[PDB]
Amino acid sequence: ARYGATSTNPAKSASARGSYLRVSFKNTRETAQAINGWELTKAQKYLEQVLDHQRAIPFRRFNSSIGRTAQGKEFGVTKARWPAKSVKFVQGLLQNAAANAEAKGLDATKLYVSHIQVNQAPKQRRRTYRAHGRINKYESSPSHIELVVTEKEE
Amino acid sequence: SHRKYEAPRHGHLGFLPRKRAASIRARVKAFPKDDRSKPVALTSFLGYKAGMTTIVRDLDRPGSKFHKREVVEAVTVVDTPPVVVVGVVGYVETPRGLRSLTTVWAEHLSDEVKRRFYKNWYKSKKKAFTKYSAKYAQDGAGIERELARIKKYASVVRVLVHTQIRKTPLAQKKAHLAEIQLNGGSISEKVDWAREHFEKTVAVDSVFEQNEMIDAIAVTKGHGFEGVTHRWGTKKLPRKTHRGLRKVACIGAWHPAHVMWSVARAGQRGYHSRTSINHKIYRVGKGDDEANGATSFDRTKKTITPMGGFVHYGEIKNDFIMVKGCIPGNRKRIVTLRKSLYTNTSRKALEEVSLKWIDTASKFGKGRFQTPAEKHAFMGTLKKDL
RNA sequence: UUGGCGGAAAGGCCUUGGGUGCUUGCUGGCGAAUUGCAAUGUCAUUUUGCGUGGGGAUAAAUCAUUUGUAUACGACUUAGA
RNA sequence: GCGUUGGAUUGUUCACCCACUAAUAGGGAACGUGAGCUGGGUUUAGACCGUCGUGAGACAGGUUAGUUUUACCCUACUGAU
RNA sequence: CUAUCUAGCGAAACCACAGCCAAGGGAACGGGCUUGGCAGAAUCAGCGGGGAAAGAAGACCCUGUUGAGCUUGACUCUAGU
RNA sequence: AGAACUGGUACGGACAAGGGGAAUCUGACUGUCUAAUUAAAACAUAGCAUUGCGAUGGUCAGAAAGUGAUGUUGACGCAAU
RNA sequence: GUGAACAGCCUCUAGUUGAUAGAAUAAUGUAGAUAAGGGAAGUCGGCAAAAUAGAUCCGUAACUUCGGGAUAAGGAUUGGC
RNA sequence: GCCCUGAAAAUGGAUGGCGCUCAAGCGUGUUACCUAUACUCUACCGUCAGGGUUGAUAUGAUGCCCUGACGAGUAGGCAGGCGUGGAGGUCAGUGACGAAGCCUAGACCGUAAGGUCGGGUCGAACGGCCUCUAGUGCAGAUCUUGGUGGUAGUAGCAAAUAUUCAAAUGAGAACUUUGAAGACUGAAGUGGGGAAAGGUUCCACGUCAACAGCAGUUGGACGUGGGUUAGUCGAUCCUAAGA
RNA sequence: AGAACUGGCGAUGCGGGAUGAACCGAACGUAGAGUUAAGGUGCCGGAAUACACGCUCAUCAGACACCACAAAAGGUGUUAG
RNA sequence: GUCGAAUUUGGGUAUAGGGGCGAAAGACUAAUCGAACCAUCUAGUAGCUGGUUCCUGCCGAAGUUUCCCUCAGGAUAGCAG
RNA sequence: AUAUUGGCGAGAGACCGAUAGCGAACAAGUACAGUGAUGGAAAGAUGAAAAGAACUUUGAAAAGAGAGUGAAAAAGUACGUGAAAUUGUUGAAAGGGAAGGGCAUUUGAUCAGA
Ligand code: MET
Ligand SMILES: [K+]
Ligand SMILES: [Mg+2]
Ligand SMILES: [Mg+2]
Ligand SMILES: [Mg+2]
Ligand SMILES: [Mg+2]
Ligand SMILES: [Mg+2]
Ligand SMILES: [Mg+2]
Ligand SMILES: [Mg+2]
Ligand SMILES: [Mg+2]
Ligand SMILES: [Mg+2]
Ligand SMILES: [Mg+2]
Ligand SMILES: [Mg+2]
Ligand SMILES: [Mg+2]
Ligand SMILES: [Mg+2]
Ligand SMILES: [Mg+2]
Ligand SMILES: [Mg+2]
Ligand SMILES: [Mg+2]
Ligand SMILES: [Mg+2]
Ligand SMILES: [Mg+2]
Ligand SMILES: [Mg+2]
Ligand SMILES: [Mg+2]
Ligand SMILES: [Mg+2]
Ligand SMILES: [Mg+2]
Ligand SMILES: [Mg+2]
Ligand SMILES: [Mg+2]
Ligand SMILES: [Mg+2]
Ligand SMILES: [Mg+2]
Ligand SMILES: [Mg+2]
Ligand SMILES: [Mg+2]
Ligand SMILES: [Mg+2]
Ligand SMILES: [Mg+2]
Ligand SMILES: [Mg+2]
Ligand SMILES: [Mg+2]
Ligand SMILES: [Mg+2]
Ligand SMILES: [Mg+2]
Ligand SMILES: [Mg+2]
Ligand SMILES: [Mg+2]
Ligand SMILES: [Mg+2]
Ligand SMILES: [Mg+2]
Ligand SMILES: [Mg+2]
Ligand SMILES: [Mg+2]
Ligand SMILES: [Mg+2]
Ligand SMILES: [Mg+2]
Ligand SMILES: [Mg+2]
Ligand SMILES: [Mg+2]
Ligand SMILES: [Mg+2]
Ligand SMILES: [Mg+2]
Ligand SMILES: [Mg+2]
Ligand SMILES: [Mg+2]
Ligand SMILES: [Mg+2]
Ligand SMILES: [Mg+2]
Ligand SMILES: [Mg+2]
Ligand SMILES: [Mg+2]
Ligand SMILES: [Mg+2]
Ligand SMILES: [Mg+2]
Ligand SMILES: [Mg+2]
Ligand SMILES: [Mg+2]
Ligand SMILES: [Mg+2]
Ligand SMILES: [Mg+2]
Ligand SMILES: [Mg+2]
Ligand SMILES: [Mg+2]
Ligand SMILES: [Mg+2]
Ligand SMILES: [Mg+2]
Ligand SMILES: [Mg+2]
Ligand SMILES: [Mg+2]
Ligand SMILES: [Mg+2]
Ligand SMILES: [Mg+2]
Ligand SMILES: [Mg+2]
Ligand SMILES: [Mg+2]
Ligand SMILES: [Mg+2]
Ligand SMILES: [Mg+2]
Ligand SMILES: [Mg+2]
Ligand SMILES: [Mg+2]
Ligand SMILES: [Mg+2]
Ligand SMILES: [Mg+2]
Ligand SMILES: [Mg+2]
Ligand SMILES: [Mg+2]
Ligand SMILES: [Mg+2]
Ligand SMILES: [Mg+2]
Ligand SMILES: [Mg+2]
Ligand SMILES: [Mg+2]
Ligand SMILES: [Mg+2]
Ligand SMILES: [Mg+2]
Ligand SMILES: [Mg+2]
Repeated sequence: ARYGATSTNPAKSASARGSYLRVSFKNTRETAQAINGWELTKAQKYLEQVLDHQRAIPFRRFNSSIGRTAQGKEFGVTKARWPAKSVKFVQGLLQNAAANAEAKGLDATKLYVSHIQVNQAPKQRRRTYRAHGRINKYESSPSHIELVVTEKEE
Repeated sequence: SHRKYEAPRHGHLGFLPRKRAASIRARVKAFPKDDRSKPVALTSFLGYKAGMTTIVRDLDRPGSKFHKREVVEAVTVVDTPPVVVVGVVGYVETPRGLRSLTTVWAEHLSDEVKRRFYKNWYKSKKKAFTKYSAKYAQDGAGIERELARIKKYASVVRVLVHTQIRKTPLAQKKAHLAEIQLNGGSISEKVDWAREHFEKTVAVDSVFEQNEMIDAIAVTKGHGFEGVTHRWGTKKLPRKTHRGLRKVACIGAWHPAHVMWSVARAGQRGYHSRTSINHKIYRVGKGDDEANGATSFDRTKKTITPMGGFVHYGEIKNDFIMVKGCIPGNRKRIVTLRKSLYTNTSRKALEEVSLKWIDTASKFGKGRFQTPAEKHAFMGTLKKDL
């Protein structure tokens, strides 16, 4: 365990994580922030729509010179994308968390994504070859993803 | 050091910024000065540019080399079905300019103009003006009170009119709504004219007449992002130029250490609002009048529409205004024709033009025949027909 | 409550009639203390939330699809029970 | 305010002439402007000549050949959300 | 075919801190200082004015009691003869 | 090689494939070089001329040698210009 | 096969279908083209491009070291049957 | 005297700005007022100087105390101190009931170098004082090594004509396999063999974490194995320039 | 660009000269109060839109030394001799 | 440009650093050439550039004299502790 | 009797404590580079003991969630502690062309002493 800072009830919580996942850390952070706080079923439907290009993931921090689309309007932004790999990883982790909630006996209808955090995994290093016999790094930026879904209560 | 060879600057700095117009309908920013002895009349009209054709007419210009001779001239056709008056707006004057005090709408509005108040008409409940129409419940006391306010105030009176876009061949189906100033005396009678014309059509022949100079206000054809060479007419750089030649070589001196607003830059070309003045009306023709394209010299019973229809527009079925030359905007675009803001007496205006012949050959190619009957007579019998 | 006036940003001004409260215009009766020798010694207006009563109304926009009078992408301009 | 040119020779600035013109005014902006160009000249290395030097070599003397790199950042500007 | 938008992949140069101007004075050409002008989130495509932009401890010039290539009856020597 | 006929007078129908002329400077020519900014008029060249040398020799090597290149050579040669 | 041809172009045997892709079609680019009238006025300079081009027949100047120049220049013809 | 003409330069701009006209301008005179780290008084810190006080409990005579004046500072000198690794002594010092280290807009002491404490983490050593010793204190040196950013999900992954449909496999197919189609190399080949070089890349099976700058079930990848058979082909022998 | 005497800046903060190494004032331990220096007191901006006598009207007024410029020559402008 | 002979080229071989090789450019001699590469002398020397690590307290300068193959340095006296 | 950075065997240190100390605490003159002469690294630490996570569930799988071992998993072989740069989430606050600082106080949060 030892997730990031959470303030929810562990007994009404279910966790899931994936480490050293070879997916863009920036895209995955945007994808996670897109569903942070959402109900679990709503977030899963939204991620499916994103995969289908019906809705977009709004890029808020890692968004310089990316591109503009009308699908960011519902989030009040102009810069949004469809990071399919990040969505696949995040929804696999969401399915795992839903399975863990079911094993714990938690009400699936009351589940919402109470915590989701993506941070940088150690880089996987490759080399690209440059003009005049130069060699530059060609590294990946993989992600550690974690999330916990909790029952909505009062 | 100095420029070393003088040249006029490229482009006009008074048409800045070369940005997209905020609306596809160009605003009328000035109406003719009000003469309050004339009867109440619209100062402008709304039409749709259909296309151009050519005419032949005898030139009346004493002292000219072509006096009493035949000149071929280009003309623009604007499909102008009658506009429906659906409201009146009162304008009071303030130390901060003109200000709309109140607007009084007609009791019944057509679906054409109702669509203008809707982004999604197909899935809406069409509730627009449903409660407003209740102000005409028994005697229209609220409507009369608002009209009384407009009479008591509102040194400027404009009518709200909308096009009958359904009478045009356009697929838009959404009417264009605009304010037209009411010139003529007695703001009280301006309001009376507007109220009496609520829900009623006004034809272009009641606003404009033959030989009249008018102004065309329209958004020009759009061309997207354009380089300096065509956006501003700058000189093409030599073929030897590295990094491209369709550019401006020096976009500024070292000081001021900034690119200046006056330097030609690449950007949006076209889709600009333009008000072009002094276009002479060559015809005020009527759709219900067959032989629209006929003259007293031709007598061939034909409409203004070219063979095969106006290219990308269709057939003219309504009243139409034929103006000399060309006007801003492309075919199918809404244009506003307004009366001239001054009294031009230059023998170019005040010239009475009588068309001898209007071209109705196909504009979809090198049209050879004015009418299908003429094509029949020239070609003889064909295999399919004739 | 009667009526009128006010459009420059009127949102206020004037006025009619009655009801009811106060009146320090004048003359009385009772009360005040202990906040302790002062402590702003809390009296204004500015938004919002929520509850309780009463009145009122019963939409759109965006995405997706479509159009090309538009257009790098956004945007624009069209259509669709 | 508005315009102030087209050319022959010359890398040329300068000059000079032809010609048109209303006029062919003078200048600045890091002697504006090379990640705008070009590279004819000056001003690397090759080579030739003249003069000079014993020589290696010198020459505001002449001649010929001689790689013109990068913007995706910020601002400015042009357009666009 | 790019550029452009998307999926995936994903560097580098550069970086005191940074980034709107006018004038002043100032190491005599400010992004910062002084006085004014002003100044509203987050941005996209271009762009080549500026960042006295980047690239390299100037290669021209001078200094050094720092060299090296080359030349000569410079000084002092030397293989050979 | 020729003749007739034929066609929107097309026809080396795509492909493939010299622009030419009057001159000047310069190097005779073919050839060669600064690989990675100079292909040139620079270098070489045939031709011409000069020089040394008859071998216990000329020219040139080697630290030295009972050592070498020219020389498996001999002036129509070798060596140096 | 065409064609003088191991040229260019198409095909047989054999081999490959490997270069990150999808959507749009702005500017500016890279590569490839066209262009009315004029025809080097552009430019340091015809740079770049265009023009010419194969074959057959005719015709071919100055100059020349008599060998060339020379495809000189300049013309005509070309398919199919 | 004041004012005006004389009095023309380049981004828009400067009595500092606004603005000011019996001035908020100019000349002059009289007051009042504003405020420097200056002056006056006081307190406190330090320094320097001159003194008092071993007459005891009274352990701090380098101490305590009295008096007066003074305090800017680069280069630089000197002095008193703070901190680090190790050493002799001592506190019969701290400590698995938690040493050291580390984190801590929590507290306390010092002018400061720093010191101390609380909390969290942690796991095995460490500290105060008197002295001794030095490889003893970093912001720089285009410093060294390592690590990490903004740039930036950006530049870009655009030469070599070109791919498409279906099925199979597979969790997953633009890229694997089969079939169908469309194309190309067009015999001076994108064909079939070799020399040099490489060294197992050959082939089969399994197999996809990494590599194949997308992908991948595929591979010159990964894991395990199989495979190169000579009297006649070469080397071996000969001599070449030469060693 | 070079000397003389002194005072300064370098090495120096502080108040004033908007701004500035050097000018004016004043040199600096930490604070409190008072008074001042130079400079100021319409507003920025702390402090009299103070008092008093005059002068000046500028279609480029003028507005505090260093200091950020102006001359000869002129004017029934106006003022005083 | 050249393309049948001063042709192109494989392998073998020879020439090795003040040496080679050069149809000659100081060209080439393993991305190194106006003297290759490798190791050592070597931590070469530098009057020249850069950096030079804790606090507080007190005092606190010089750019001047003379001499120097001296003028970016030093000795000397002066200023300072 | 004198010398001895080589070899062999020993005993020591006011030496260094993994960027230090030999280049090499470790399969170091190794991997790797160069035609060659030569050049030449990086790289130590779970825990007392693997007791190295049986079993269940989701997933194609890697892994995740549990369960368990252990004194500790805030020791899971990417392993003692685990700083900084840089980063994610959460919380708080501020934000008209930088930000940061000094004096002074308002406000919010937080806290010592009596
Ligand atoms: C003088 O011209 C100096 N810049 C050096 C010239 S050599 C190209
Ligand atoms: K040299
Ligand atoms: Mg941007
Ligand atoms: Mg881009
Ligand atoms: Mg590359
Ligand atoms: Mg390479
Ligand atoms: Mg000019
Ligand atoms: Mg035009
Ligand atoms: Mg070029
Ligand atoms: Mg047409
Ligand atoms: Mg210049
Ligand atoms: Mg420039
Ligand atoms: Mg340049
Ligand atoms: Mg230039
Ligand atoms: Mg040149
Ligand atoms: Mg030269
Ligand atoms: Mg001579
Ligand atoms: Mg400025
Ligand atoms: Mg200045
Ligand atoms: Mg700057
Ligand atoms: Mg300011
Ligand atoms: Mg650019
Ligand atoms: Mg620039
Ligand atoms: Mg230098
Ligand atoms: Mg140098
Ligand atoms: Mg000297
Ligand atoms: Mg020497
Ligand atoms: Mg030649
Ligand atoms: Mg030949
Ligand atoms: Mg040749
Ligand atoms: Mg070369
Ligand atoms: Mg060349
Ligand atoms: Mg020669
Ligand atoms: Mg043949
Ligand atoms: Mg043409
Ligand atoms: Mg033509
Ligand atoms: Mg011609
Ligand atoms: Mg010319
Ligand atoms: Mg010209
Ligand atoms: Mg010329
Ligand atoms: Mg050419
Ligand atoms: Mg000839
Ligand atoms: Mg010919
Ligand atoms: Mg003042
Ligand atoms: Mg005065
Ligand atoms: Mg004493
Ligand atoms: Mg001091
Ligand atoms: Mg030590
Ligand atoms: Mg501890
Ligand atoms: Mg902290
Ligand atoms: Mg332990
Ligand atoms: Mg040290
Ligand atoms: Mg450091
Ligand atoms: Mg330092
Ligand atoms: Mg550094
Ligand atoms: Mg580094
Ligand atoms: Mg990109
Ligand atoms: Mg590319
Ligand atoms: Mg390709
Ligand atoms: Mg296939
Ligand atoms: Mg081909
Ligand atoms: Mg082919
Ligand atoms: Mg294989
Ligand atoms: Mg890949
Ligand atoms: Mg992959
Ligand atoms: Mg294998
Ligand atoms: Mg044999
Ligand atoms: Mg001087
Ligand atoms: Mg100094
Ligand atoms: Mg001073
Ligand atoms: Mg001043
Ligand atoms: Mg004081
Ligand atoms: Mg004040
Ligand atoms: Mg005078
Ligand atoms: Mg030379
Ligand atoms: Mg040293
Ligand atoms: Mg002192
Ligand atoms: Mg001497
Ligand atoms: Mg110096
Ligand atoms: Mg080591
Ligand atoms: Mg470790
Ligand atoms: Mg522990
Ligand atoms: Mg750890
Ligand atoms: Mg951190
Ligand atoms: Mg902004």
